[PDB]
Parts: sequence; C-alpha cells; structure tokens
Amino acid sequence: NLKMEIILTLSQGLKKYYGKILRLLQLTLEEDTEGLLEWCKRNLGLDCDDTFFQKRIEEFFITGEGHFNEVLQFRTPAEPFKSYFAKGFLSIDSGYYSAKCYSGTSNSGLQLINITRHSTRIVDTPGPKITNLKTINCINLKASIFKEHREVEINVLLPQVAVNLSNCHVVIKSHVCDYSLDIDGAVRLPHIYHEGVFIPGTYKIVIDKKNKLNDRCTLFTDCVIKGREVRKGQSVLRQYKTEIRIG
Amino acid sequence: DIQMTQSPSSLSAFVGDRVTITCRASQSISSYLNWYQQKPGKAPKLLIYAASTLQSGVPSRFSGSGSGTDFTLTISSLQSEDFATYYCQESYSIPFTFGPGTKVDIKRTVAAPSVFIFPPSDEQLKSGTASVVCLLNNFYPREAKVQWKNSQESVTEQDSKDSTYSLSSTLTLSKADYEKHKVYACEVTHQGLSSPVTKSFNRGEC
Amino acid sequence: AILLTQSPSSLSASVGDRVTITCRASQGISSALAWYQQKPGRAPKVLIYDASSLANGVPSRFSGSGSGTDFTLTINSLQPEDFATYYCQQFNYYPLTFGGGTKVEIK
Amino acid sequence: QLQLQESGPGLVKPSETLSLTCTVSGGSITTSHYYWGWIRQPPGKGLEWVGSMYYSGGIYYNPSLKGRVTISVDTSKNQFSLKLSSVTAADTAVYYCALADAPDDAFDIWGQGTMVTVSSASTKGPSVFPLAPSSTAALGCLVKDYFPEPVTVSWNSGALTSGVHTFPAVLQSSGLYSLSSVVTVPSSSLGTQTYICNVNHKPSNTKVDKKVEPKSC
Amino acid sequence: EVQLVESGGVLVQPGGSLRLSCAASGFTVNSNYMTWVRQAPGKGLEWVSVIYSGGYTYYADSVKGRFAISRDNSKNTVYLQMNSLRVEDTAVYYCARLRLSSSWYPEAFDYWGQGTLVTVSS
Repeated sequence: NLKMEIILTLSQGLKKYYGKILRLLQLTLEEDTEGLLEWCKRNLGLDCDDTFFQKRIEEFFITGEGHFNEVLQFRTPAEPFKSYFAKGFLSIDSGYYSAKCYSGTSNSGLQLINITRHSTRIVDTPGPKITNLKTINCINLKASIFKEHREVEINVLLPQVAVNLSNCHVVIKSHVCDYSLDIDGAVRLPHIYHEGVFIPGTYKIVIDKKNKLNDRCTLFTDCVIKGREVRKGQSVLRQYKTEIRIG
Repeated sequence: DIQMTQSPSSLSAFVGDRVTITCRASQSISSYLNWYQQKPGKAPKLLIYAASTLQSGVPSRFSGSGSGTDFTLTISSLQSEDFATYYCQESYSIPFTFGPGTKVDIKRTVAAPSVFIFPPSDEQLKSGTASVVCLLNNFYPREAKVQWKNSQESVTEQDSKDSTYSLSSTLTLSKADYEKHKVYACEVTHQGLSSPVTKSFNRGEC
Repeated sequence: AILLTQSPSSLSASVGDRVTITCRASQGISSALAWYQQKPGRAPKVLIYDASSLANGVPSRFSGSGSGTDFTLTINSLQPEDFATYYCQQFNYYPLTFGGGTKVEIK
Repeated sequence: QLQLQESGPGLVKPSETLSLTCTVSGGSITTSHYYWGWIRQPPGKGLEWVGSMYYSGGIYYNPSLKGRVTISVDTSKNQFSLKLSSVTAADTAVYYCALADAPDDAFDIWGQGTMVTVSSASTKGPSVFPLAPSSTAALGCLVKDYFPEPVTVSWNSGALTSGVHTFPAVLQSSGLYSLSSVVTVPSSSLGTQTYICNVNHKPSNTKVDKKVEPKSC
Repeated sequence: EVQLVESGGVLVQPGGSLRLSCAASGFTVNSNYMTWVRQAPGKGLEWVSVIYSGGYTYYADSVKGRFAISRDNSKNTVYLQMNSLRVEDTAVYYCARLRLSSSWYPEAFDYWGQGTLVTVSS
C-alpha cells in the first residue's frame, strides 16, 4: 500500500488519545485517530475502540472509584501509566484544544442530570426581548458583577436550557470540566454517555471584560419565569426569548 | 464557593427598639438573599425572599436593604414576638447555604421567681425512687441558682409574651437516702429579689 | 512503503581512514533510525539504536548525527575488524524496512 | 397553600438507614418540577444541608455526609424521600422537608420539625408522676425515664392552652431523658376543679392522661 | 547470555507450507516484542512481521496476506508459519528481539538469531 501507517510516540499518541475523548464529550468537532489504534496496542495492551472510550468516560466521571492513571484506568487498592494518581482531576489536553476535567466521586457533592429521563420543555410566553444584566430574575440565569466591574459571571442553573453565544470568547467552569469556548452558537457542554446522556448539573459562564476580544459579546437564551397558572393553580414554568448584551 | 458571615452573633434590645442585623458574602451577589426567622425548635418561616422584598404572610415591620456583597435586615420596632434566631441565605450558587444565624433576645425589667417546691409523689416511692422539684417562674434575667440542703436544671425559652423565663431543678434520691432526712428545702437567689429566699417541707408533715 | 536509501552503494576505504556513509528516507522521519553491521555468513549486529545515541558495547569509533530524514554514520578510524557491510533502518512508520545498505572496499 | 408531614422513623440503630418521607398536599409534582430539598439541624448548630433538587432535576448532596445521602422524588404519590445510609451517632438532628411553592427560589413551605435520634438504646415509654401542692398555686406532672427525645404534653386535653410551662428535657444519669411541666392556677379552683396532665410520646405506643390532686398532708 | 536459535528451515515445494521456529533463552518471549527479518541471498535485509507483548501482530505489505506470526509462553518460542510460499520466499530468515527505549518507542533489533535458510524450487 501507499499509506505508511504512522507510529506515534508516547507524547504524540497521548495527545491524540485525549483528542478522541474530547470529541466524545462533544467539546470538539474534529478528531485525529491515525496511529491511535497502534499506540494503544503497544502502550495499553488493548484496542481503543468506541466501546473502550465509552467505559473510560463513564468510569472517570461517574462510576469510577479509587485511584486513576493518566489513561483513565482505575485501581482500587518500567511500563507507562502505572502510577495511579489521586488528585481528583486530569488535564485532558489534545494539543489542539484543552479542558480540565474533574474525576467522578459518586454521590459526594453535586450530581449530574440524566437528560434521557429528563426532558423539560418550557412553554413559550410573551416577554421582554431585552433583559438588563443588573436585574435578571430568570430562574435559569444568575449574574454577578465584581468590584473591578470588568468581569461578569453568569451562573446557569438549568443546563437543559440552551444558551447561544454570539461574538464571544468565554471560559466555562463546571463541576465536570473547565474549558474556553471561542465559537458562536449554543454553549457546548460535556455529554457523558451512561445508559443515557448526562450533562453538568450546573455550569458557570465567565466573561472577561478587561480585554477587547469580548467587545459586542451578547448572550441569547430563554428566561425561565415561574408564573402561576390562571387555571387550576400551582406553578408551570414558562420561558420567553431574550437577549442580554454584555459588550 | 459562597460563604456567609453575620456581624452580631447575638443581639439584644428592648421591646420597641429599632434593631438591625447584617449578613455579608464571600463574593458579590446581586440581591438573592433569603431570611428565615426560626423560633427555636420550630420550623423556620421565610421573612424576606429578595433584598427589600417582603413575603405577603409576615408583618410590614420587617424590610430588607442593600445590594451587592452586603445586606442588612431591619425591624422598625422590635416586638416580644420577635424572639427568634435569624438566618440569612444566599441565592447565587446552589447549594443555597445558610449563614450562621443571629440570636435576638429581649431585655426586660427584673422579675423575681415565684419559687415553689413539691415533695416526691408516693407513686415514685412505690417505684422505689424519689424526686423533688424546685421551680422558678416569671423571673428575669436567667441567672439563678438552686442551692439544695446530684442536681439537674432546665430553663425554658424566653416566653413570647412574658418575655420572661421559668426554671426547674430536681434532686434525685434512693428511698433509702430519702429516709435519712427530716426536712428538705431549695434556696434560690436572683438579682430581682430583695434577699435570698427558700421554701421547704417536712417529710412527716407531708 | 517508506523508501529508505543510502549512499554510496560501495565505499572505498583503507585501514585508519576516517569515513562516513549516508542514509535517507523519502519522507520526514525524524528519529529512530538504527544501523547494523552485517558480515558474510553472520547475523547482523546493532551499532546505533537511535540517531546519535550509540548502542551499548559498540566501539566508540562510530557515531551518528543528523535530524532524522537526513542522517549519516561516521567512523573515527577504519579498524579492519569492521570491514563489513553497513545497513540502516527506520522505525518512524510501519512497515519496517531497510535500505540497500553500503559496501566498504579495502582500496 | 401546601402542607407537609415528615413522617419518618424517630429512632434507628447505628449502621441502619433512615426513610424520612414527605408527602405534599395541595398539589402534585406531576404538574411540574418544584424546587425542594432536605435541610438538617443537629442540636445546638445552624441549619445544614442534606440534599436538594433544583428545577433542573439536578440533585445536590452535601459532601460531608460522605455520599451516604440519597434523594428521591416520587411523582406517583406527591411524595419525597431520603434514604440516608450507614447512619451514625453524629447524625442526631432534626430534619425539615422543604419546597419552593413560591417565590422563585426560597423555601416557603417548611414541614414540621421531625427529628431522629441514633443510638443503641431501645425505645422506652414515659412514666408520669403527679406534682401538686400541699395546703395562687402551681400544678404540674413529672415525666421521667423516657426515650427517644420528643415527647409532648397538653393540659385538660388542650383546654388549658394558656398559663402553661414545659421544660426542655435533660439527660438522666442513666442516659434516658426526663421532663417536667407545670401550670399556674387560681387557688380557688385548686382541688375543686379537676386538672389532667396529658402526655403523648409518638415514638412509642404510650399515652397517659394523669390527674393531679392536692395531697392529704 | 540470551541467545535466539532458529531451526527447521528446509527446501519445500512451491505453494507448500512450512513452520519456522525461534526459541529464546535467558528471557521469556512474551515479555518483549519479537520480530522477523529475512534476506534474499545477495540482496539486502527485509522485514517480515512483528508480534507485540499483547499478542497483536503486524506484517510486511508483501506478506500480510500469507504469513502468520505466533508465540507460546510455555514453549518460550515464537513461530512463523507460511500459508503458501512464493518463489521469492527463499531467503535466510533471522529471528530478532525488538528493544524499546524507556519511552516505549521501538528503536533497534538486538540479540539476532543465527538465522535459518528456506528454499523453494523444483
């Protein structure tokens, strides 16, 4: 054949390994697996197929217990990756993108939401098209302004409600992974497959205003408002299209 | 991430006094404070659910104030129903964590205890045991002592209307030891009394 | 496959000469070239295990230098014990392959 | 309005499990997610979290419970549950079920302050002794050798709702609780009008309505 | 000292089958990668196949369809087996151990065996 199959060095293959995981989390849109299958066979002694990667993500973020190594393998009590860390997080860096991801710890602390069982559709309602950052009552959005006045944090409490970014350069913080997003569209969130789709329980949008690259940055999302039902009673969460200008 | 602090860990004032308690945060939060007026041992009840907005079911005497990192709860005139522990709670970052809580309690003019004493019931002796109760009631302030001539003491919470305490104290004895004494008394001393006072009974009289 | 090629095909050299041979790949391999003695009716033997890094037990007369895709092997002194044929390898890609090697000629 | 009843066990062994249950009345979670959670208070401490569920359906757990916690809603019965595992004597506390009926994120509808206590000691129904004067006067009755912590008393089956004091219980030297309660009465009524100390200890099967009467000194 | 000895090479009829072997000594073949290389007489070396410690294998493009490399832990032996020989299969075959750098990159063959000759003709 013409195609010389590449043999990846430990560092090169390790970057491609993380590159594949980041695509499965849906944080990235492209992946390079050339030579990744060989790298696993020599360094890991197993085939890094889609099934293998699914268990690594599922174990690292949810079901895994005990010490973990740089390749997301766990141990409950010469060759590489036999030093199992216990720091609680791994820096998943593919070289083209990177995200700091915190290891699962079972029911200890904030959990995740199963969007296969959960699917919250919020009925539309007329509402103000523009919302001032200084007076956000929405139940999905909480805003904090700091004394410097050139930093804004928007805490999203309903990850199920899409937030679309336009002309923004942002840093996302969550109990699952931390990363930066520089592309327009719906905020990307880590999706972990475990007998269904799981996403962060909450995430924080950090907007740095001390630089010029966030000029004209604007958020478009649904403002969830708990209004009372004219009929029957109780509370039926509604929503309305709104825009929050930051820049 | 967020944590809360309150300046008066306790505050004390007379009925009719204006009072303020403060809550401030480890970050800045844009409104999003709750306040709860827990009477001890009851379930709390929500007073205020955002800065400067009042729940419909509670008196207009309460109002919120401030913005950003620092807030205060104010009472335009404290009423003896206001004996309670007050918590702030933040609402910027799940989990909505409470402050440490400020206990507010009511100052009064002194009142001496209408001390009483009760012999052991025969039903206790029929059980092979004996007890004697010495009681203080309608007295303030709380500091009093029950000299007996091996004791436990309980003081009830400041009464929502009397603004005033009551206190109980108990001896325990075997009926064998209860046989060893002709007379029992408790002596009590309190700053509202003119002088220390005692009550007693004779075992052979009752 | 990755085309590995080497020059000169035969090398005139005499006892005590200092001399060099060249090995090259048609693509940008960067490291993991290996060089072997071979002698008539014998197994080859390694001399160089990665580019410049001399293998253990090799005579210090040999050394390697370069930047992968272009590389050379150099002799400090042609000891007649090392009249042989020299072969080079690459490990940067599968399939593994060897050049045609080089002759040395006593001249 | 809403109403709640934290109708769980008052006593469990160490290494057993709770099953605190919170029926909600006046509504049903079938209609739409309600923000709700379990709050805790051990005696002599501020309020402490157990677990929560925002309008996301995203459970929270307080990490200091070492992941022993387990929330569950149950939409079938307008109900909530908490299933704390491996309970241990440090977890002696009152617990409150709470919902946000309104407004957006404040607990308005707190239930009743149920409590659970956690030790090897068995339940032990109270015994009651009359406490009435010799020849205004006080009246009362004394409650002793009772466990677990919560016992309630009321006078004349509730008729004497005013003029009453009850004293927070204290540890007897044997580790049981004891309690006393008293009333202040016009002596013109003493003996001529009957007075009944009525005590209720839901954590056992025991109730006693004991009359008090002046002593034949 | 570790030595590799190849044996069992013979003349065989073209299209026939053959079982090369390579016994190890001083180490266990399953611990580290074993390779095969061969030379057509008067030509240079060529690579044949490799077996990883995980028992996975790779083969030269000319041979991927025809040769199987195998090993047995208990016989401490690697095997190379021919499904059908071509005339160009005549060569001396050497077994060799493959040594990784500590970075687990393959760097050089060492401890080459004494070689074995196979031939294919009328």
